[PDB]
Amino acid sequence: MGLFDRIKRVVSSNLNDLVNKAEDPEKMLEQAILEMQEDLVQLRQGVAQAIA
Amino acid sequence: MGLFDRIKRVVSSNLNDLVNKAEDPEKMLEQAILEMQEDLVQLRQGVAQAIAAQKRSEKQYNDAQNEINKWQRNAQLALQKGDENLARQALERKKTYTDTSAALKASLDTQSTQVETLKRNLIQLESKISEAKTKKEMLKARITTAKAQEQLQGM
Amino acid sequence: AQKRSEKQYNDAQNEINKWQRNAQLALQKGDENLARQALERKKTYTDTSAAL
Amino acid sequence: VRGMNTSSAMSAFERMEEKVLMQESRAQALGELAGADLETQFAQLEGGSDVD
Amino acid sequence: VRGMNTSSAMSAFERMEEKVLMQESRAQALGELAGADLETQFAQLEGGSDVD
Amino acid sequence: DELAALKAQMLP
Repeated sequence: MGLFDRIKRVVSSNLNDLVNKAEDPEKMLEQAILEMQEDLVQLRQGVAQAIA
Repeated sequence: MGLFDRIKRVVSSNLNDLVNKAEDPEKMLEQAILEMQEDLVQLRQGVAQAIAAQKRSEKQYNDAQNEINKWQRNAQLALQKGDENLARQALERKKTYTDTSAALKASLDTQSTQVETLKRNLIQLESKISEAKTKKEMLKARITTAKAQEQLQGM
Repeated sequence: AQKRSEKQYNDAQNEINKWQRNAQLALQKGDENLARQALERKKTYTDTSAAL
Repeated sequence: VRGMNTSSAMSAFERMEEKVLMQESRAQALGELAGADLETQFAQLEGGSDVD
Repeated sequence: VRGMNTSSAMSAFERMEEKVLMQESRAQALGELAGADLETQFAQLEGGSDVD
Repeated sequence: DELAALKAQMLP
């Protein structure tokens, strides 16, 4: 029972540390921008295959 | 007897030390919000699978009906042909399929009711998470003011 | 935080107005189902706005 | 012809089962989006406009 | 539905209640201290009279 | 009740 309580505290501490460290508006958006474009390309390839 | 009582006291003391470290609301709240959404997604995925399973069952049921129709056509063809043997095979296939279809339909109806109940539950769950999200902003505002007061109090 | 809350409150009012427009549209449409969804949304939002 | 435990026959059956299951899974996710009133309402508005 | 301690919803509510009560109490205590210092309050009243 | 209100609005 004690371990479960400890895990929640550890998770909360880890989560709090994690959000602050990785929260950059410019960096996150750029990565996201690259990802959506890549996804679109994959979709386009599938469409091309269907066309083929 | 004494040892058991002592263990409970030790556990309580240990619990008190642990909660204080994780007492702050913001770290716990953010984790909880992430967790409920994940739980909802898992529930949704399970529901989707169940819905897909029902669709597959319906497709199978539809296929069985089509199969029965095909068998019926063969039976009709057999009569035109005049061969008794062809007709006999078709009849046996129709009876087993009908029984299977009836069982599937009954199962589907029970499943459908459960899905409808699940959908209603999902909507309620969706409403609850939104309310929680709104609460954090309200919680944040009061907390910030309290922190400011402590600094003011010292002066 | 207060400004954000005010913005959220303003957004909620705008959201309610949008919902009201949909409800008005539903009456013109003549479909009962569209109207029902709008009404539920308005009540919860009003309570939240009052609390805020 | 047999549809026996042959290597080619087994693969086709498994593949057939997977695609059908995938389509059903996709439909269920799609259905939730479809269920919402706003999506349905937009289509109705478009149809009236198209007729005019 | 169970709303057990392990579930996230139950945990959030208990922590929030303790924090909210404690925060409010601290603010109230600060106000009480201000009330105790009558001279400071008197000075503000004098300033208001001067402004008038 | 909402349905009844909607119905009332609909008649004019």
